Amino acid sequence: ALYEDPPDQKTSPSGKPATLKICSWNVDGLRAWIKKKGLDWVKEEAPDILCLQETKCSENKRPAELQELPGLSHQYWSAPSDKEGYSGVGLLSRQCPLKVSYGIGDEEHDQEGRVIVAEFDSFVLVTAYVPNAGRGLVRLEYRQRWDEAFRKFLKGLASRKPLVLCGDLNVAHEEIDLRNPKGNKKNAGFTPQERQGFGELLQAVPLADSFRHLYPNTPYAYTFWTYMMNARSKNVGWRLDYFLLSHSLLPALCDSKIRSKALGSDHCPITLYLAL
DNA sequence: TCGACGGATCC
DNA sequence: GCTGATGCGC
DNA sequence: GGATCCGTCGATCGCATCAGC
Ligand SMILES: [Ca+2]
Ligand code: NA
Repeated sequence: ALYEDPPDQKTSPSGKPATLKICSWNVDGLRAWIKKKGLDWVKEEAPDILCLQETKCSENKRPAELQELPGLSHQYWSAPSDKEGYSGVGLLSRQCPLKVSYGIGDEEHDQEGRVIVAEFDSFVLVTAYVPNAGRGLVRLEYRQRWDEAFRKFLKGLASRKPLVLCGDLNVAHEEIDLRNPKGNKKNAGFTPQERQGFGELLQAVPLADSFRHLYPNTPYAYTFWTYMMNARSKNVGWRLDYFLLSHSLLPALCDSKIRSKALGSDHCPITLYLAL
Protein backbone atom coordinates (compact mmCIF):
# COMPACT_ATOMS: atom_id res chain seq x y z
CA ALA A 1 0.00 0.00 0.00
CA LEU A 2 0.97 3.67 -0.19
CA TYR A 3 2.99 5.57 2.41
CA GLU A 4 2.48 9.05 3.91
CA ASP A 5 5.27 10.56 6.03
CA PRO A 6 3.71 12.15 9.19
CA PRO A 7 4.18 15.86 9.98
CA ASP A 8 7.53 17.18 11.06
CA GLN A 9 7.97 17.13 14.83
CA LYS A 10 10.41 20.01 15.34
CA THR A 11 10.42 19.66 19.16
CA SER A 12 12.89 17.53 21.10
CA PRO A 13 11.69 14.92 23.60
CA SER A 14 12.36 17.63 26.21
CA GLY A 15 10.49 20.44 24.42
CA LYS A 16 13.45 22.19 22.88
CA PRO A 17 13.04 23.46 19.27
CA ALA A 18 15.22 21.92 16.58
CA THR A 19 18.42 23.75 15.61
CA LEU A 20 19.97 21.62 12.88
CA LYS A 21 18.28 20.24 9.73
CA ILE A 22 20.44 17.71 7.90
CA CYS A 23 19.17 16.46 4.56
CA SER A 24 20.63 13.52 2.63
CA TRP A 25 19.87 12.53 -1.00
CA ASN A 26 21.27 9.80 -3.22
CA VAL A 27 20.86 11.91 -6.36
CA ASP A 28 21.83 9.29 -9.03
CA GLY A 29 23.57 11.67 -11.38
CA LEU A 30 24.27 15.15 -9.98
CA ARG A 31 23.82 16.58 -13.50
CA ALA A 32 20.58 14.73 -14.37
CA TRP A 33 19.02 15.70 -11.02
CA ILE A 34 19.93 19.38 -11.28
CA LYS A 35 18.49 19.24 -14.81
CA LYS A 36 15.48 17.54 -13.17
CA LYS A 37 14.81 20.59 -10.92
CA GLY A 38 16.33 18.86 -7.90
CA LEU A 39 18.11 21.94 -6.55
CA ASP A 40 14.69 23.52 -6.63
CA TRP A 41 13.56 21.02 -3.99
CA VAL A 42 16.70 21.80 -1.96
CA LYS A 43 15.98 25.54 -2.08
CA GLU A 44 12.51 25.06 -0.51
CA GLU A 45 13.32 22.39 2.10
CA ALA A 46 16.04 24.75 3.30
CA PRO A 47 18.47 22.42 5.16
CA ASP A 48 21.40 23.53 7.25
CA ILE A 49 23.52 20.69 5.84
CA LEU A 50 22.94 18.86 2.56
CA CYS A 51 24.60 15.48 1.89
CA LEU A 52 24.47 13.87 -1.59
CA GLN A 53 25.46 10.52 -2.96
CA GLU A 54 25.79 8.89 -6.43
CA THR A 55 27.03 12.09 -7.85
CA LYS A 56 28.48 10.53 -10.96
CA CYS A 57 30.09 13.86 -11.70
CA SER A 58 33.65 14.91 -12.33
CA GLU A 59 35.18 17.76 -10.39
CA ASN A 60 35.09 19.92 -13.53
CA LYS A 61 31.69 18.83 -14.85
CA ARG A 62 29.75 20.02 -11.71
CA PRO A 63 27.14 22.58 -12.89
CA ALA A 64 27.64 26.19 -11.87
CA GLU A 65 24.45 26.38 -9.87
CA LEU A 66 25.94 24.47 -7.00
CA GLN A 67 28.66 26.93 -6.12
CA GLU A 68 26.07 29.68 -6.27
CA LEU A 69 23.84 27.82 -3.84
CA PRO A 70 23.00 30.15 -0.99
CA GLY A 71 22.97 28.90 2.56
CA LEU A 72 25.32 26.08 1.67
CA SER A 73 28.56 27.92 1.16
CA HIS A 74 31.00 25.33 2.41
CA GLN A 75 31.11 22.64 -0.23
CA TYR A 76 33.21 19.48 -0.01
CA TRP A 77 33.37 16.81 -2.69
CA SER A 78 34.98 13.44 -3.28
CA ALA A 79 34.96 11.50 -6.58
CA PRO A 80 36.78 8.20 -7.28
CA SER A 81 40.42 7.85 -8.19
CA ASP A 82 40.49 6.30 -11.63
CA LYS A 83 36.87 5.51 -12.51
CA GLU A 84 35.48 8.59 -14.20
CA GLY A 85 31.73 8.91 -13.66
CA TYR A 86 31.43 6.24 -10.92
CA SER A 87 30.13 6.80 -7.36
CA GLY A 88 30.91 10.24 -5.75
CA VAL A 89 29.58 12.05 -2.65
CA GLY A 90 29.28 15.67 -1.56
CA LEU A 91 28.55 17.63 1.60
CA LEU A 92 27.36 21.22 1.66
CA SER A 93 26.57 23.11 4.84
CA ARG A 94 25.45 26.54 5.98
CA GLN A 95 27.99 26.68 8.73
CA CYS A 96 31.61 25.90 8.16
CA PRO A 97 33.02 22.66 9.73
CA LEU A 98 36.10 22.50 11.91
CA LYS A 99 37.93 19.73 10.03
CA VAL A 100 36.97 17.77 6.95
CA SER A 101 38.47 14.48 5.88
CA TYR A 102 37.95 11.95 3.07
CA GLY A 103 37.77 8.20 3.42
CA ILE A 104 37.89 5.92 6.42
CA GLY A 105 41.66 5.60 6.66
CA ASP A 106 41.93 2.41 4.59
CA GLU A 107 43.61 2.37 1.17
CA GLU A 108 41.38 -0.44 -0.06
CA HIS A 109 38.18 1.40 0.78
CA ASP A 110 39.03 5.07 0.06
CA GLN A 111 39.48 4.81 -3.72
CA GLU A 112 35.87 5.11 -4.99
CA GLY A 113 34.93 8.53 -3.51
CA ARG A 114 32.29 7.48 -0.97
CA VAL A 115 32.92 9.06 2.47
CA ILE A 116 33.02 12.63 3.74
CA VAL A 117 33.58 13.47 7.42
CA ALA A 118 32.51 16.90 8.67
CA GLU A 119 33.41 17.76 12.27
CA PHE A 120 31.33 20.43 13.98
CA ASP A 121 31.31 21.85 17.51
CA SER A 122 28.97 19.36 19.14
CA PHE A 123 29.24 16.29 16.84
CA VAL A 124 30.77 14.68 13.75
CA LEU A 125 28.80 14.12 10.53
CA VAL A 126 29.64 11.24 8.17
CA THR A 127 27.99 10.80 4.80
CA ALA A 128 28.53 7.82 2.59
CA TYR A 129 27.48 5.86 -0.42
CA VAL A 130 28.21 2.26 0.23
CA PRO A 131 29.23 -0.29 -2.35
CA ASN A 132 26.38 -2.39 -3.70
CA ALA A 133 27.21 -6.12 -3.44
CA GLY A 134 26.34 -6.12 -7.09
CA ARG A 135 24.04 -7.67 -9.55
CA GLY A 136 24.70 -11.29 -9.13
CA LEU A 137 26.48 -10.76 -5.80
CA VAL A 138 29.74 -10.29 -7.77
CA ARG A 139 31.08 -7.94 -5.07
CA LEU A 140 29.41 -9.40 -2.00
CA GLU A 141 32.75 -10.65 -0.67
CA TYR A 142 34.24 -7.16 -0.91
CA ARG A 143 31.12 -5.70 0.73
CA GLN A 144 31.92 -7.90 3.74
CA ARG A 145 35.32 -6.31 3.87
CA TRP A 146 33.98 -2.80 3.60
CA ASP A 147 31.38 -3.31 6.29
CA GLU A 148 33.94 -4.56 8.72
CA ALA A 149 36.37 -1.66 8.11
CA PHE A 150 33.63 1.00 8.03
CA ARG A 151 32.35 -0.50 11.28
CA LYS A 152 35.63 0.14 13.08
CA PHE A 153 36.19 3.56 11.54
CA LEU A 154 32.88 4.64 13.05
CA LYS A 155 33.56 2.95 16.38
CA GLY A 156 36.68 5.10 16.41
CA LEU A 157 34.92 8.38 15.62
CA ALA A 158 32.13 7.53 18.02
CA SER A 159 34.59 7.24 20.92
CA ARG A 160 35.51 10.89 20.54
CA LYS A 161 32.36 12.73 19.51
CA PRO A 162 28.69 12.11 19.04
CA LEU A 163 28.35 10.60 15.60
CA VAL A 164 25.69 11.02 12.95
CA LEU A 165 26.03 8.78 9.90
CA CYS A 166 23.78 9.34 6.87
CA GLY A 167 23.31 8.42 3.21
CA ASP A 168 22.68 5.27 1.17
CA LEU A 169 23.94 2.28 3.15
CA ASN A 170 22.89 -0.22 0.46
CA VAL A 171 21.09 -2.69 2.71
CA ALA A 172 17.52 -3.10 3.84
CA HIS A 173 17.92 -3.94 7.50
CA GLU A 174 14.79 -6.03 8.17
CA GLU A 175 11.88 -7.49 6.19
CA ILE A 176 10.00 -4.29 7.14
CA ASP A 177 12.43 -2.15 5.10
CA LEU A 178 11.35 -3.36 1.62
CA ARG A 179 8.15 -4.52 -0.07
CA ASN A 180 9.48 -7.84 -1.45
CA PRO A 181 11.58 -9.46 1.31
CA LYS A 182 11.07 -13.08 0.19
CA GLY A 183 11.70 -12.26 -3.46
CA ASN A 184 15.05 -10.70 -2.57
CA LYS A 185 16.67 -12.64 0.23
CA LYS A 186 19.75 -13.36 -1.89
CA ASN A 187 19.98 -10.27 -4.08
CA ALA A 188 22.01 -7.11 -3.46
CA GLY A 189 21.08 -5.36 -0.24
CA PHE A 190 19.11 -8.04 1.59
CA THR A 191 21.52 -10.96 2.02
CA PRO A 192 21.98 -12.55 5.45
CA GLN A 193 25.49 -11.04 5.30
CA GLU A 194 24.59 -7.42 4.53
CA ARG A 195 21.85 -7.60 7.17
CA GLN A 196 24.19 -9.03 9.80
CA GLY A 197 26.66 -6.27 8.96
CA PHE A 198 24.01 -3.62 9.56
CA GLY A 199 23.10 -5.11 12.92
CA GLU A 200 26.76 -5.44 13.83
CA LEU A 201 27.35 -1.76 13.01
CA LEU A 202 24.37 -0.95 15.26
CA GLN A 203 25.61 -2.96 18.28
CA ALA A 204 29.34 -2.25 17.88
CA VAL A 205 29.64 1.51 17.26
CA PRO A 206 26.90 1.86 18.72
CA LEU A 207 24.14 3.54 16.70
CA ALA A 208 20.38 3.77 16.50
CA ASP A 209 18.32 3.65 13.32
CA SER A 210 16.87 7.14 13.82
CA PHE A 211 13.78 6.50 11.71
CA ARG A 212 13.03 3.15 13.27
CA HIS A 213 13.60 4.48 16.78
CA LEU A 214 10.56 6.71 16.27
CA TYR A 215 8.42 4.54 13.96
CA PRO A 216 9.58 1.06 14.99
CA ASN A 217 6.55 -0.64 13.54
CA THR A 218 5.48 1.40 10.50
CA PRO A 219 5.86 -0.50 7.16
CA TYR A 220 6.10 0.42 3.45
CA ALA A 221 8.42 3.31 4.44
CA TYR A 222 10.91 3.41 1.55
CA THR A 223 13.64 5.65 0.14
CA PHE A 224 14.50 3.88 -3.17
CA TRP A 225 12.45 2.49 -6.06
CA THR A 226 13.81 0.85 -9.18
CA TYR A 227 13.18 2.94 -12.27
CA MET A 228 12.19 -0.30 -14.03
CA MET A 229 8.65 -1.69 -13.93
CA ASN A 230 7.10 1.68 -12.83
CA ALA A 231 7.88 0.59 -9.26
CA ARG A 232 7.68 3.96 -7.54
CA SER A 233 4.10 4.32 -8.61
CA LYS A 234 3.28 1.02 -7.01
CA ASN A 235 5.31 1.87 -3.92
CA VAL A 236 7.41 -1.27 -4.18
CA GLY A 237 10.68 -0.14 -2.69
CA TRP A 238 13.59 -0.30 -0.32
CA ARG A 239 14.61 1.76 2.75
CA LEU A 240 18.33 2.17 1.99
CA ASP A 241 18.87 5.75 3.21
CA TYR A 242 19.37 6.21 6.98
CA PHE A 243 20.37 8.64 9.67
CA LEU A 244 22.23 6.63 12.25
CA LEU A 245 23.21 8.38 15.39
CA SER A 246 24.86 7.67 18.70
CA HIS A 247 22.46 6.91 21.51
CA SER A 248 23.86 10.05 23.19
CA LEU A 249 21.98 12.08 20.59
CA LEU A 250 18.53 10.54 21.08
CA PRO A 251 17.32 13.28 23.53
CA ALA A 252 18.17 15.70 20.65
CA LEU A 253 16.23 13.69 18.03
CA CYS A 254 13.16 15.67 17.02
CA ASP A 255 12.18 13.83 13.82
CA SER A 256 13.47 11.59 11.04
CA LYS A 257 11.60 12.22 7.78
CA ILE A 258 11.19 10.48 4.44
CA ARG A 259 10.42 12.85 1.55
CA SER A 260 8.49 10.43 -0.65
CA LYS A 261 7.08 13.11 -2.99
CA ALA A 262 10.36 14.80 -3.92
CA LEU A 263 11.37 13.76 -7.45
CA GLY A 264 14.72 13.84 -9.25
CA SER A 265 16.31 10.42 -8.69
CA ASP A 266 15.49 6.81 -7.92
CA HIS A 267 16.13 7.70 -4.27
CA CYS A 268 13.99 10.14 -2.45
CA PRO A 269 15.52 12.52 0.10
CA ILE A 270 15.56 12.06 3.86
CA THR A 271 15.72 14.76 6.52
CA LEU A 272 16.95 14.77 10.12
CA TYR A 273 15.88 17.28 12.84
CA LEU A 274 18.01 17.89 15.91
CA ALA A 275 17.95 20.09 19.00
CA LEU A 276 21.63 20.95 19.51
C1' DT B 1 10.51 -6.35 -10.69
C1' DC B 2 8.20 -9.24 -13.74
C1' DG B 3 6.89 -12.57 -16.35
C1' DA B 4 8.04 -16.52 -18.66
C1' DC B 5 9.93 -20.17 -17.75
C1' DG B 6 11.14 -24.67 -15.71
C1' DG B 7 11.00 -28.63 -12.81
C1' DA B 8 9.06 -30.45 -9.18
C1' DT B 9 4.30 -32.25 -6.66
C1' DC B 10 -0.65 -31.99 -5.21
C1' DC B 11 -5.67 -33.39 -5.69
C1' DG C 1 28.87 17.14 -31.92
C1' DC C 2 26.97 12.61 -33.19
C1' DT C 3 26.58 7.87 -33.65
C1' DG C 4 27.32 3.25 -31.63
C1' DA C 5 28.63 0.39 -27.65
C1' DT C 6 29.33 -1.05 -22.73
C1' DG C 7 29.23 -0.35 -17.34
C1' DC C 8 26.78 0.03 -12.95
C1' DG C 9 22.95 0.23 -10.39
C1' DC C 10 18.51 -2.51 -5.87
C1' DG D 1 -2.67 -36.20 -16.53
C1' DG D 2 -4.61 -31.12 -15.20
C1' DA D 3 -4.03 -27.73 -12.15
C1' DT D 4 -1.62 -25.92 -8.82
C1' DC D 5 2.75 -25.16 -6.13
C1' DC D 6 7.76 -22.83 -6.27
C1' DG D 7 12.50 -22.02 -7.40
C1' DT D 8 15.45 -19.50 -11.56
C1' DC D 9 16.56 -16.23 -15.06
C1' DG D 10 16.25 -12.56 -18.85
C1' DA D 11 14.81 -7.36 -19.52
C1' DT D 12 12.30 -3.86 -18.81
C1' DC D 13 14.81 2.25 -16.96
C1' DG D 14 18.01 5.49 -16.07
C1' DC D 15 22.71 7.94 -15.78
C1' DA D 16 26.92 7.72 -16.76
C1' DT D 17 31.57 6.51 -19.82
C1' DC D 18 34.28 5.14 -24.06
C1' DA D 19 35.63 4.39 -29.24
C1' DG D 20 35.53 6.54 -33.24
C1' DC D 21 35.46 10.46 -36.62
CA1 LIG E 1 29.45 -4.73 -15.04
NA1 NA F 1 -10.29 -32.72 -3.98
